[PDB]
Amino acid sequence: GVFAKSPIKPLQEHMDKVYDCASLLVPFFEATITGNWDDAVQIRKQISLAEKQGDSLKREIRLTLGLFMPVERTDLLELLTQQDKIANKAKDISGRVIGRQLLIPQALQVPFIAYLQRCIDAVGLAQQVINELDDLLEAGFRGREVDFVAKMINELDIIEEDTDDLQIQLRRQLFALESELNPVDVMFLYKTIEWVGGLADLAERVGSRLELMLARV
Amino acid sequence: PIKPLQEHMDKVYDCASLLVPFFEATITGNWDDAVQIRKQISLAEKQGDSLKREIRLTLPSGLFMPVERTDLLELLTQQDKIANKAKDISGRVIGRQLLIPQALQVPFIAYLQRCIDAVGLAQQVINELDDLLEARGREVDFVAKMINELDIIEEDTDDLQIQLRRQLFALESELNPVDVMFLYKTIEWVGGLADLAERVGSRLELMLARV
Amino acid sequence: PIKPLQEHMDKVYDCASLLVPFFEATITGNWDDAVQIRKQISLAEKQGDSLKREIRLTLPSGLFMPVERTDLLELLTQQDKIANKAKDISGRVIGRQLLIPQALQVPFIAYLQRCIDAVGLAQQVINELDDLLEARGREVDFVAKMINELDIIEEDTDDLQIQLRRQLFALESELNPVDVMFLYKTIEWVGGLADLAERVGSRLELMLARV
Amino acid sequence: PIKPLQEHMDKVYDCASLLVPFFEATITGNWDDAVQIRKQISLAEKQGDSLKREIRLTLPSGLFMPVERTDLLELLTQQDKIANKAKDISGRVIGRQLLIPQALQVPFIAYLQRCIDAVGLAQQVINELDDLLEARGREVDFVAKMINELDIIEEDTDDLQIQLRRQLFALESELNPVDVMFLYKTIEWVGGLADLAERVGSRLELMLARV
Amino acid sequence: GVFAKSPIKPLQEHMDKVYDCASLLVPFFEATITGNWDDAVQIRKQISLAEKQGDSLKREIRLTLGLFMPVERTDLLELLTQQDKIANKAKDISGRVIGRQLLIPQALQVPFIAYLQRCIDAVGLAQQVINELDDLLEAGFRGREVDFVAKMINELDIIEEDTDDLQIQLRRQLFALESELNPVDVMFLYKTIEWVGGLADLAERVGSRLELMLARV
Amino acid sequence: GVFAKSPIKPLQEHMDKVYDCASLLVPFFEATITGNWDDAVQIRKQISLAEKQGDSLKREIRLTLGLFMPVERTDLLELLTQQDKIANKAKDISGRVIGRQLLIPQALQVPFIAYLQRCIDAVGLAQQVINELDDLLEAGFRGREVDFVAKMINELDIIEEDTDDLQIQLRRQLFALESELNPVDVMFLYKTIEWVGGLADLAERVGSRLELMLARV
Ligand SMILES: [Cl-]
Ligand SMILES: [Cl-]
Ligand SMILES: [Cl-]
Ligand SMILES: [Cl-]
Ligand SMILES: [Cl-]
Ligand SMILES: [Cl-]
Repeated sequence: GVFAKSPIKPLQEHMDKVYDCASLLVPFFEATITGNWDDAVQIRKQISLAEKQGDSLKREIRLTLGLFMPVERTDLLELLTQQDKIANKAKDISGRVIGRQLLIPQALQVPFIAYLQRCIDAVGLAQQVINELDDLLEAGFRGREVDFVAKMINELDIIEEDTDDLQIQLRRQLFALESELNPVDVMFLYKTIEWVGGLADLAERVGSRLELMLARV
Repeated sequence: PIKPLQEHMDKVYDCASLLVPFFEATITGNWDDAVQIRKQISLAEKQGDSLKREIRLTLPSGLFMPVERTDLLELLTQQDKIANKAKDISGRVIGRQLLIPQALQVPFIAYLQRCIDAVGLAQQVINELDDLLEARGREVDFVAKMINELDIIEEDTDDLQIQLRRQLFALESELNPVDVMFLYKTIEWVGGLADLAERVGSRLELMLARV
Repeated sequence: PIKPLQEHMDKVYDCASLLVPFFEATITGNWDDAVQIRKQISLAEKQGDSLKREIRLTLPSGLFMPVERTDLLELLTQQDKIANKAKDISGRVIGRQLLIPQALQVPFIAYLQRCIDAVGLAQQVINELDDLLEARGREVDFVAKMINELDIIEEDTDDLQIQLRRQLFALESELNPVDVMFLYKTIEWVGGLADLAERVGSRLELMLARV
Repeated sequence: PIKPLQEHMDKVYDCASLLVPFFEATITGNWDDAVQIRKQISLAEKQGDSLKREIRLTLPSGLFMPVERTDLLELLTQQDKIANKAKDISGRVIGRQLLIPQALQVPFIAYLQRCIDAVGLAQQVINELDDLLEARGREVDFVAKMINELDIIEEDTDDLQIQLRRQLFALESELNPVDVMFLYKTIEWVGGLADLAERVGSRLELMLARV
Repeated sequence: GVFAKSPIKPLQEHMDKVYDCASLLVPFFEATITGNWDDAVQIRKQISLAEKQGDSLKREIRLTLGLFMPVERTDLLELLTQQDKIANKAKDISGRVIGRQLLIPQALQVPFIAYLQRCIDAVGLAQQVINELDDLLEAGFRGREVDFVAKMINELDIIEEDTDDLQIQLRRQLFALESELNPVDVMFLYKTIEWVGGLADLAERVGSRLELMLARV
Repeated sequence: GVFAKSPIKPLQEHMDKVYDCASLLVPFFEATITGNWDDAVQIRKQISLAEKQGDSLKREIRLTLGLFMPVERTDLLELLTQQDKIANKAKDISGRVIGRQLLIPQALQVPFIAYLQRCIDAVGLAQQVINELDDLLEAGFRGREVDFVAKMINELDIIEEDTDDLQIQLRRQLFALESELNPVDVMFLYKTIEWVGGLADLAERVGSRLELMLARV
């Protein structure tokens, strides 16, 4: 028996774990880049642990989600589903990299890390908006919802512009290097870039679900 | 979200409650004071109506909310009827300078108070509702309790109502027939306060069944 | 899901139906028997109330369901009023030992029976409802039929009610004025059984319009 | 979607409005004409009932729609009660050849007209509703206005009702007690036209709170 | 202050812009095929402009979407989301082609353009059904909805059959040519075919959303 | 005029057809592995037939889906949509294999068939839960729903663990063989593995939809 909590709290705790999980991809890739595969394997164990922890929070929620409630149970589940995908993506990406001992070519290392970080920043915005949501639930009234969405869109546009530029730069550099590499490796590098971008796509879906919830009120 | 409804119910209860000292004044022949108490009843009704107006013009503006706007409006409508009923009853009594016959006085007041008690139960359940909103399965216990408490009040008011009508029946031959009919109407109107309170509980119950 | 409501409606119909032999007893001066029949009426009401309580404390616990929990509760509330009305009417009649004047006796019973018939139609539609639930387009035919059947009953009860009031009016000068008013009230109360039955049909109709 | 409801409300208003010339006929001792006017009242009620039947058998068949089918049905039910009330009142008056005492005649007609005016407000809001449907935030102004207009009508009808009952009370000793009670009942029934109109507004308000 | 408009009108105007955006892929690819990369770049600027314009209409709708209304706000948003993806797909595809100066092999040029056009035709059907929807909203009654859906399915089956045949033909010809090409280019040609097909998949989702809306009434 | 049937029955009959369709992939691949392409073509004709049959059941449902009903029409449609994708996936996969006469390398044959079978088992669980759903609709009460979901999650976790292990093993073996193969073939083998896994992903979505339905009650 604790004090009253938002119906959104368990979702926020899940998002926080997910973000921690995705965040670990930076040091994971940084390890792969210095050639320390033993450390990369240990960081992947941290990713796997965070994903397992998220999965437990997710199970808890699915078997618990309720009487009088200010949001739809189904919207919370749909939100949980998208958040969960982010942690699985991070686990999957890191697994494929360990699996192929995939080395990001020297010339692409700096921009790749910048791109990866900006994609993780998108997850960060998703975390931010899910936390900022208590403010609307605790207070809120016809209108404050519109400002919230407008802000969310402004912040996502900024992140998308940067991630789009970095993704182009990265693909342009890879394209210049193709002739120096094995074609299967080349394809897996493009796939890695795409998978990383998927972290940001998934984060956008989180925000879309929030937006749909706000549009039912 | 329930807070403004609770404030309105409180005002409505205060309005209806004044019927006891109102009637007590008439019974001691204090018509000047009964007129003053009716002024307090009218004021409470007017204040209630203001709270009602504000809720009606605000609720629509509500965003995320744990109960239906429409359920709150329906609840408000039922609550409001109670204050209006108290105002109407008191006005008819002043208008006819209606005298309760001596032998009915004590049981009439006991019956009126028990009908008010029914309004009190409605006030109590609307305030206990925060507990359910602030905190599945608990809704059934809450409804079981409200039903238990209402059954107790209903049994008592039914007995009192029977007793009172039996006594009036015995006296009819000593009274003017129009006066008699107005005495029966007064008993019926007072009973209506309890019927309206029951409706408030029903609306709460429907709200809880939607979750 | 409709089954418990059907069981309750059946009990309610049985309760209201007892008003015919109740009144027939009073009309033959059998006040001891009318008291016994009123005991059966009270018992049916009590049993109905129990079924009501169980539904209210269960419905909330319902999972997947083809009708709204709230519609079932609203239906239950209307059905319950019918038994309560029968209990109330019979109690007032015992209380005043109310005698229907000789010349009104036959038409009064015919009118009461026709009002009961309205309760019977409600019972019939609530039972025919399984057919619609067990099996789009068929809902319109069902409502067209209920309206047709009710129009027939309403026409007959309107005529009887007019006839009965016309006869009482002709007799007023030979009776005590309070007794007269109670005779008009009794006619009105009996008519209310049909009004309540109509409300049961309306709630069914709303349920069907949600689909 | 609101159009058929508007047509029905218009018919209902026409039906209730005929109570003024109906009563005026009785007051000038024109019982043959009052019977003819009651025939017009019955006809309007019958036409209203037909429109009602068609809506009930059609609404269900509706596809995409900006309001709830159930809200429209509930609105229709309340509107219909007004025509039925006018028909019932007029029938009781013919049946008893009820004479309003001379001194109450003018204020009675003023009171009846003001109660009709309440029906008129309902008719007006149901027609202004297209404006809201054809075109967020505007719903609050619409409800604020309806409340303002109703408060004005209610104040006037309350005053008239008080005046009329005060005058009847002063005359009771000169009249037959049953006749007196029927005069009070008539005043109450007429007031009910305004109560029903208020319910029509409430249903509109609930519809607007769902959006 | 104009005359009454359908709640669907702003969605129709967005769909129209989206279709215009996707449509530009034909002349875009036609330019790449004659080897005029300067013109292809200029046509991509037209695609990018149409996507930016759509994005503004989309923002407008998201910050506006309402009182009494014949459809669910959330269904409109979900519809908008799918329509938006079509314009982004067109912008993304054209960007990758400019990025790699991707040349469709001679033998595949004619069938590729036919396939691309038929995929754009699917978008066209989506536009058609969104416009035809006013008819159901303006009139409509239990039943007219079923004929609408049946028609929609018939028309989509026809387009799907053709696009499936063209996609097979195109892949079969590419497969015969693989030995003459660089393997990375080969993979990007298959990807291009897939991305183009995605225009039709997205269009189908638009129709699915409409179908779900009709099923709530 | 038959006896009363669950609103879920037509969906169950569709799922059954879908499962039959996906199931045919085992003998289809087994034929491709013994080198009997004539038989593989005949088995694909059986797959195509099952998909066409499913498509007809689907059309029937879409043009029929109702008065009083214990579930949302829209949830049934959304469920149908996911089930349909499984049959299309099976038809698409088999078509690409016939198209390229794609041979699974000897060393990967046994594990590939095991993996394919376990993915089909996921479809099997989806079929199981859709059939078990009548039990909840026929009886059921606040609470039995939670046990149903908990069971579903337990069973899916088991299948996912196995499919994840088999997928890793299979990719690890392919990675060891890459140097012996044409790079385009290599990419298509990875794609095949991914597409097969997609059968299980689609099956999971079926279960997610069921879970959302149960969460509205
Ligand atoms: Cl790529
Ligand atoms: Cl009485
Ligand atoms: Cl009467
Ligand atoms: Cl009165
Ligand atoms: Cl491909
Ligand atoms: Cl892969």
